[PDB]
Amino acid sequence: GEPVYADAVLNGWLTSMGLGVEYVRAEGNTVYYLDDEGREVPVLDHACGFGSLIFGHNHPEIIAHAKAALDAGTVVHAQLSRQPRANQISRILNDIMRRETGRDDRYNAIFANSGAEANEICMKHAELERQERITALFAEIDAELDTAREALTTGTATLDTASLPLVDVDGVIADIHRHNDERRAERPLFLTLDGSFHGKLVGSIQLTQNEPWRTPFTALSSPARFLPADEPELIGKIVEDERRSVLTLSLDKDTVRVVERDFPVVAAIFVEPVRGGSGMKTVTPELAEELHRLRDTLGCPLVVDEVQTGIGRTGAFFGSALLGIRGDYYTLAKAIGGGIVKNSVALIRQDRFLPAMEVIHSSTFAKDGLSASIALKVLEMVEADGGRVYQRVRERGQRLEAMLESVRADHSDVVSAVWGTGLMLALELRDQSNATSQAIREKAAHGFLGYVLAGFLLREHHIRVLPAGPRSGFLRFSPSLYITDEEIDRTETALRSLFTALRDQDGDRLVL
Amino acid sequence: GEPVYADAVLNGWLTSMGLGVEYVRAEGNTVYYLDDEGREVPVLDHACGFGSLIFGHNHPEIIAHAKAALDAGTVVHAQLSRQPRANQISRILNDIMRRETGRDDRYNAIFANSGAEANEICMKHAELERQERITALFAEIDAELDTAREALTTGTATLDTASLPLVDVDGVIADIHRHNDERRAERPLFLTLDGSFHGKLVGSIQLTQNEPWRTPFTALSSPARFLPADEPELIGKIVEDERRSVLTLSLDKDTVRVVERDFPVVAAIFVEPVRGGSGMKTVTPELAEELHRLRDTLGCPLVVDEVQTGIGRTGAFFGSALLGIRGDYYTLAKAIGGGIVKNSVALIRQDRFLPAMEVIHSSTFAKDGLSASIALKVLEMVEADGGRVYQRVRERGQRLEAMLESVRADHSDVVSAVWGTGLMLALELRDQSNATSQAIREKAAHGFLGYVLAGFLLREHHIRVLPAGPRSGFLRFSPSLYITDEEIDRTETALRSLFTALRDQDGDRLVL
Ligand SMILES: Cc1ncc(COP(=O)(O)O)c(/C=N/[C@@H](CCC(=O)O)C(=O)O)c1O
Ligand SMILES: Cc1ncc(COP(=O)(O)O)c(/C=N/[C@@H](CCC(=O)O)C(=O)O)c1O
Repeated sequence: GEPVYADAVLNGWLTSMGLGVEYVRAEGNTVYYLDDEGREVPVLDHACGFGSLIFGHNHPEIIAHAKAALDAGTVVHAQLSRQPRANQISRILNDIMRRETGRDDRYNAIFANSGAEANEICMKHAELERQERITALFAEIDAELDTAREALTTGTATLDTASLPLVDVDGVIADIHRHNDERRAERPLFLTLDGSFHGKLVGSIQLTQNEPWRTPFTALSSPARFLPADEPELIGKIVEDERRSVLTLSLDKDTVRVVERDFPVVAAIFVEPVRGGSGMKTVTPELAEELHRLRDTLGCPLVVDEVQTGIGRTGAFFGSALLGIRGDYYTLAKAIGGGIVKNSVALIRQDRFLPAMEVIHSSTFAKDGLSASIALKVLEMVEADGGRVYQRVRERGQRLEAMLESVRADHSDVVSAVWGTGLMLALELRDQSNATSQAIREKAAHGFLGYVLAGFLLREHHIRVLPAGPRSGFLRFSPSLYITDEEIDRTETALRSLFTALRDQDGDRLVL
Repeated sequence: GEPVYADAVLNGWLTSMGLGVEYVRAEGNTVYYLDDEGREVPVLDHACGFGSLIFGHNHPEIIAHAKAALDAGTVVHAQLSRQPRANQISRILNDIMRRETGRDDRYNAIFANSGAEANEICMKHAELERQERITALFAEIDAELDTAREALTTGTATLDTASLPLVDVDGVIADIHRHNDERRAERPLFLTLDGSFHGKLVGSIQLTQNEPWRTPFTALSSPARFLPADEPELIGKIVEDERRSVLTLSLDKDTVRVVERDFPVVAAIFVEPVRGGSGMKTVTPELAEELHRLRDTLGCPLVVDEVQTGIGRTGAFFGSALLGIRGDYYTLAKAIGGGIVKNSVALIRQDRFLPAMEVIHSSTFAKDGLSASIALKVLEMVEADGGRVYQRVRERGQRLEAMLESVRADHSDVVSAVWGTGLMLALELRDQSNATSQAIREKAAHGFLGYVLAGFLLREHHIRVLPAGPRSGFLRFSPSLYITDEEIDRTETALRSLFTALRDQDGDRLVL
């Protein structure tokens, strides 16, 4: 019971899962902890900052560049001055997007400090677009009301009273204006997929499915409707239920009617090309086409969240390009910081970009000179040698996926599936809530199975894995492109060992 | 008409203000741009990352520490593992808070990536506290309804029908549950001061007064009520109008009555000890005591935003400690990154801290090992030599404030006031909307006066100043504690020159 100032509950919980270790040094695909006698134990890292480390921990080329930037007296804090590196970074991302999609679309860049901040720039810009559509619609309704009033107060037309259930000339117009103003102040909706993960700030948390992470915060901010990814059939009806109307007066020269017209409620659709919070499921072509339909139908942007799938993880720079997802806005973060600094970017198609956003949105630390320099280095590295790095991710991914499939095939009793693409892979664990072993069953029931299995992998095979998915029902594999054949073989051995113990329901070996 | 990929509108606007320059290098209180012939021109920086650079640009001690951390193979990405530096940082902040306030309160630390993200951790934890208060209140109401039902369906008591205007035993209870459920799902309120700046993300932007930055985003997220700082008289009534009731049945053995009870609407009160968005006005004792009364009365936390006032800027570590503001939660960011990295912290009093927050809140980049190491270095630097660094800030502050007051006294026709404390100072500019010069008048009317005057100071005196406040009506002075007497004299000369031109209404010299 000594004084503790952070992390007591987090550390207590990690210790009971068998993950209570302090990593003291890291290089490439290895993190080191200290044993009882103070010796470094190498651990293979398959978590890698939840896919931040495409080039591994502390890549010598990123470390050298960071030290050169610091020694050159880089201007980190140059707010409200010319920072051409921001334009230079956006130009490269623009060229890469054009090459990978064959589309000649141009994107404005706004920078931020995290994946959530980049997603929230997109939520804000989407709401600027919706307020533009609202202004246009309300201006038209004013004109339609003036024309209907001209016709009713001067002979021409008679107000049909069959339509009054939707609400005397002047009083009907007051009732319409009251109805419309209420509608206009209502919060918008966001559309996301089931299992969506888009961050955990006040805005972004509402876009994140995981119920214990989100539901306490429901009242703070605009909600999302979580569309069922597996059944595109059902999305149509869910979105149709969210339809809302404003009222106007329609003149048919003879008769004036109160009529409903459509109100823009949906600010944006968000999609991850490979769904982190769903256990690394790739968006199917059928779901891609439903998101395209929704975007074309509602006139709101489709925001492609590549915070995790970007910077080569899937075997292309953009996962969306690989899977044929045609977004209006794109977000990047994780790997762009080179595994050492914090940086993110929102790319917004220039034909939709509202110039006000460049001067009403800002952040102290955004576009800092240090992370700008490191971004340019990361982009040079991932693009080097005519795109060989993408090729390496693809062949390392194939080797790791083949190993995971080979393991699943011999352990189908405890492993249901392999998901993901390139170096963003996961094993789906079969439910263990009815497990013979009480200790395993108890942990599975509390949603901790993945964490317990991760602990086994650490203490018995010196491999760092973290679970994914809503009840730690998936094991994530997202190492660097430098993962060796030998490290893949040691992972295979570790998994056969883990899944043999799980088949045998050896609770004393698995749960501490 | 060439392709541009970032910052076209930002750069166009900075050029027209006379602030179109690229800083290529920075050291201490100097940023350098390149002249036509490629020579470095020294500019004195009074903006310093909006008060991020208490130790100046690229302090050798922070640069050396950052390079040592990178060369040691510091684990930047160690998510869901033991990271003791987080507890070590919180321990130091805890010890400093105790020393400066004489209170023996303990604080839990949650880390993030920006000042806004730290403020949003506080908004989220404040909403967890409100959901706890709501659960308790609704549990009591259930018990009160059961006891009232027992008494009405068995002789004891008669339902008084004088109270029914607030809504048959079973039907009155259904109407109460419907009323209460509607109330429970309503968005909360935040309380802030007029001129408040708390960040610009989906949640935090609602807490920021500046109307063009906020009003486009009104529909997204819980609003703030902006309390008038200068007239505490009026705060009582504004908060009293926001009172909301839930219903219950109160048994007085004899009679059962429908009665209103208080519902917790206000999630949190936010305050800056020195109000950045108000032109650096310090919170008065009278306003401090009104915020204390509101906090004690509503039972919500008082969140002290020290993103700008913290890490020694005001002549103490905590500005709140200096001005007697007794917060429940505190936020820090800017200077804690050493002017090179991105880091922030929310300190939440342990007697209020809800353990769920440690495991339902997270961020990829939060608590990274590199910014953790740099935080410890910054804390060691600001605390060194038994607090002499705070003494230095106070005597540099006095010297700079005295100079600004000396300038005001001879230029009261264009300068209305000096605001702030320690090294967080501003000049208030008198309104120039009636200026003789058309060019000046036009710029003042558009809210750009401060920016224009900043441009004069850059091109004619090689001094970087940025405006503050809602219509660039204040000039910010927030240099490093290394600001020399000579740099203060050059600033005095530059300001006499600027304010002499403004008195003379020399529009051709001031506006390009
Ligand atoms: C697809 C996607 N979108 C947004 C985010 C939020 O990025 P951050 O705010 O930098 O953590 C992320 C971060 N993802 C990690 C974050 C885990 C955590 O919150 O610590 C994960 O899924 O495990 C993301 O993956
Ligand atoms: C008192 C206070 N609270 C929160 C913030 C937001 O922190 P960040 O998200 O890191 O920009 C800040 C940032 N302040 C600067 C930054 C301006 C900007 O670039 O957005 C200012 O007042 O001008 C702050 O001062």
